[PDB]
Amino acid sequence: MLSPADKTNVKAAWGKVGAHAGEYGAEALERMFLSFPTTKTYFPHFDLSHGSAQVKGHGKKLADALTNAVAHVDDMPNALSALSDLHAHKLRVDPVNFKLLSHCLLVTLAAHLPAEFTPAVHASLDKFLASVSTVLTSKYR
Amino acid sequence: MLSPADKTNVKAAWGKVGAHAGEYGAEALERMFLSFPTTKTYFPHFDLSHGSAQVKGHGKKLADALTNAVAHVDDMPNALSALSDLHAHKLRVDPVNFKLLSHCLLVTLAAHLPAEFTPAVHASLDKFLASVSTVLTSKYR
Amino acid sequence: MHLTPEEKSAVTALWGKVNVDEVGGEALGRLLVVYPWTQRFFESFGDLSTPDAVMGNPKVKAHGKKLLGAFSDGLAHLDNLKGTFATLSELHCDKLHVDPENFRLLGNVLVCVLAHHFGKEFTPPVQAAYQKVVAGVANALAHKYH
Amino acid sequence: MHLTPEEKSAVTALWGKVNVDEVGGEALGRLLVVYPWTQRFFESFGDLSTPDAVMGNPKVKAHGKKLLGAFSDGLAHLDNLKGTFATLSELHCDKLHVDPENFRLLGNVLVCVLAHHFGKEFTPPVQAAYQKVVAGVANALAHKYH
Ligand code: HEM
Ligand code: HEM
Ligand code: HEM
Ligand code: HEM
Repeated sequence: MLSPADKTNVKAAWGKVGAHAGEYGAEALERMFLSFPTTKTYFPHFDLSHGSAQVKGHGKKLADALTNAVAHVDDMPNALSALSDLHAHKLRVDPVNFKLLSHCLLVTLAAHLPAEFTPAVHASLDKFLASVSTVLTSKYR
Repeated sequence: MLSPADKTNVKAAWGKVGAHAGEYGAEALERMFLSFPTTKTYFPHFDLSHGSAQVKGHGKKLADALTNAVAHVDDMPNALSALSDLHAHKLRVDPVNFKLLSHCLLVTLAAHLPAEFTPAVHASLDKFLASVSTVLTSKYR
Repeated sequence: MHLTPEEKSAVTALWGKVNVDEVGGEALGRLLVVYPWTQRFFESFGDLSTPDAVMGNPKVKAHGKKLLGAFSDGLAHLDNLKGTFATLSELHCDKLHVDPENFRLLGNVLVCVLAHHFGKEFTPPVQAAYQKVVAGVANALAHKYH
Repeated sequence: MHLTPEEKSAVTALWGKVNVDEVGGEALGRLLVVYPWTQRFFESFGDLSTPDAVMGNPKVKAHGKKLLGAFSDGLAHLDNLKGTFATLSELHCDKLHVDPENFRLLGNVLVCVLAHHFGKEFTPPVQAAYQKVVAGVANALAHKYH
């Protein structure tokens, strides 16, 4: 599904994110909690207030996983295998929520990547996140 | 994603369907049009009255494709290559509608397969229909 | 909820033939089998290792009877689902932490169970009426999330 | 449609700075690029083969401005979106045959475009207010479907 141009686009955009990846991961989660309050049902043990270190901490792990996914775009099932297991068998997040976080990550990148977020890059990133989401829910049943 | 036992369940249940597949396909469409009226936006060129030859005709083609998928369950992407092309390039049905048709085909099967529609076979059939739907939308972008 | 006189009579007539305990146990069981991530709230129920274990789990049957009983009571108030389920909505959000997507999943499994149970009597128009009702109930249970 | 005073003030302030012409063109074009099956309703628009073709296409720009203009006026009637869009709803159903899922997709692309255009000023709470609005407008447009 990811064409050579999509792959190039994602590496370029994510390259631009660079050291900010963790910051942007936290912002994406916060956007998701505010915009789509039902997703908060999965984090009852967190302080979700603005600036929460728990949210910042989780945002970094999220971003790190995405970084690993980009670096292994051609072998994503293996690189995220343990994360696929974790979501399927322990966290058990309903798959509908992955589309909500993906949208919120897109909005975050848009707000921080003025030059880089072109229509072509937008489309490639959306395809990339759907692919990641698919991998993460692949073992649910 | 489809385990070997899923494949066995689907083959046994579709076997039961047998020559009724066309009838059942037409009924599942009728159920969809009635339960999910937005799906009618894709058929403004059809007579959607009950028992309509166009609906019965489309039901048979629907059933034929699923029979093909069940017969080539281990090679569905290649088996449904043409149909994947046609939905991506011409019909361009929004992916959300595939879940709605899948639900109505399950209801149709349940209503006709009392003995065979056990919890395990239900689960295998739901997985199968999602797989078929994934294949049919895999070339959309 | 807004249904026509025809739709409402069709719902009520079918429901009179339903064994709420049996159907509720079946619908919850199939939910946990068909969409196993929904098992996340029920670890305290014990053995959910296989379909037969789920379907024969007495705590599954007990919970299934309890939620379908509340559903059943809902059918008597089709004109005020929102108000009827307001406090249950709060409870599922604030204390139980149940993603409302689960209510939609249960709704669709319930429709399949009714079709299995009633066969040809579960006609397309009767299905259409129940589809409105289970979407109505899921919407009302989701109404107080924040 | 009901918002908090904070949500409504967030929506109207940012919207005062939006050039409906420019934004409407970008939103429709990105919809056609990112979700190319939506191109099924614009066969007569000509060249949509590449992003750059889509984005420079004058009929896309023109149609963009037209629908965001109608969107814009709806922002002046947030308390009654259903009443505001009833006529356009029937049109989209009975004459245009547009699957209402398309309204939600456009909603989300529009949010991406505002974020792209306004950068850090499009804060998480402002996004949250707009998400409510685009969902309300989408539901208003789907209301007279049958
Ligand atoms: C792009 C999709 C996603 C990625 C890359 C991702 C990745 C991760 C990672 C890296 C962890 C931490 C694992 C560890 O602690 O070692 C995690 C945990 C978690 N994820 Fe996911 N996630 C995704 C989507 C979601 C969604 C959509 C939700 C819920 C709305 C979610 C809910 C959770 C929860 C509840 C935790 C545990 C937090 C804690 O208590 O530490 N995830 N995820
Ligand atoms: C399990 C999913 C599906 C399968 C197996 C399937 C298969 C088919 C087949 C076999 C054809 C005819 C191909 C030909 O003869 O050229 C067809 C046509 C069509 N399909 Fe799909 N379909 C599926 C889902 C859907 C959905 C969800 C919709 C719409 C809600 C849809 C809309 C259409 C339309 C509009 C046509 C053309 C009918 C005509 O004018 O003859 N399909 N489909
Ligand atoms: C139409 C469907 C539903 C209705 C009407 C319903 C109703 C109820 C009722 C009556 C209670 C008891 C509240 C009390 O003790 O005051 C309850 C508890 C609960 N429900 Fe829901 N429910 C529904 C759907 C669901 C679904 C699909 C899930 C999750 C998969 C769920 C999970 C729970 C949990 C975890 C409890 C608490 C169990 C306990 O403490 O024993 N509910 N529900
Ligand atoms: C915020 C959502 C939307 C609003 C307010 C809106 C509004 C409008 C309006 C006012 C017109 C012009 C009618 C006329 O001048 O006679 C129109 C027509 C149309 N709209 Fe919508 N629209 C929306 C979303 C969409 C979307 C997402 C699609 C499909 C992807 C769509 C497809 C069309 C089509 C096909 C036409 C007719 C174009 C032509 O005349 O060639 N609309 N829309």
